[PDB]
Amino acid sequence: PGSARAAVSELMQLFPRGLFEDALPPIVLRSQVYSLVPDRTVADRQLKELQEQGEIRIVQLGFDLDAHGIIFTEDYRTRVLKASDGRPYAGAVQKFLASVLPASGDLSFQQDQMTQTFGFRDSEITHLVNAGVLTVRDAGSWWLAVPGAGRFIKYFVKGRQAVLSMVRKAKYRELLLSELLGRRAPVVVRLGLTYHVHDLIGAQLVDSISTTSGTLLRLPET
Repeated sequence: PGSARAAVSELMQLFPRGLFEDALPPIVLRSQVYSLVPDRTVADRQLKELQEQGEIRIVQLGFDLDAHGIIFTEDYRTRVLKASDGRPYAGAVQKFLASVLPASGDLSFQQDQMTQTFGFRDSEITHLVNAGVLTVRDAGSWWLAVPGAGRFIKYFVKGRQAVLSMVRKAKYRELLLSELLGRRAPVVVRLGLTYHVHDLIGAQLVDSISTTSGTLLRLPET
C-alpha cells in the first residue's frame, strides 16, 4: 500500500550525495528496506512491482546478508551519461542506456545477447567495462554495475563494521537506538549512523528488540 516505495524514499534521503561529489546515483540496499518493511515477502513483492513498472533498477553489489542495491533508473541514466561526457566510451554508454537498459529489469546480460541481439561489438563491451557500467559475472555474462561503486563499497563495509562495534562495545552487547543515533559517528562511518542502522536491522546483524525504553539493538549471540 505504497510501503516499499515509501521506504525507498525515506532511505534515499539519507544518502549523502556530496560524499561522492554527486557522481553516484543515490543507492539504498534491499536489507535496509526490510528494516522499514519487516515482512520480507511484501517488501520483495512491492520492489518487484517497482522493477516491472520501470522505476528502479536492482544491482548486484555483494555484501554479506545485503547483496542487492536499489537505484532510481533516471538517477542511474542521467549520471552515467554525466560520468561519460567527453570520454572515449561515451558512444558505447549512450547505446547501452538507450537500447539495453530499457529492454528488461535483469541484474546481468549475456554475452551472446549483447553481441547478437543488441549488436554490440567486443570493443564496445570493453568500453562499457572501462566505464564501470559492466563487470564480469561468469564465463558468458556481465553484471550491471554503477561507475564509482568501488568507493561506496569500501566506505559501506568499514561503516557497517564500525557501527556494529558500537553495539559490541556496549554493556551486554546491546545499545538503545536513541543512544546510538545520538553518538558522535566514528570517523570511518561516512554514510551516516541511521543509514547503517537500517542495514544492520534488515540484515539481522543486530536484533531490533521492542522494550518499554524503545528500540534496543542487540548483538544476536544466542
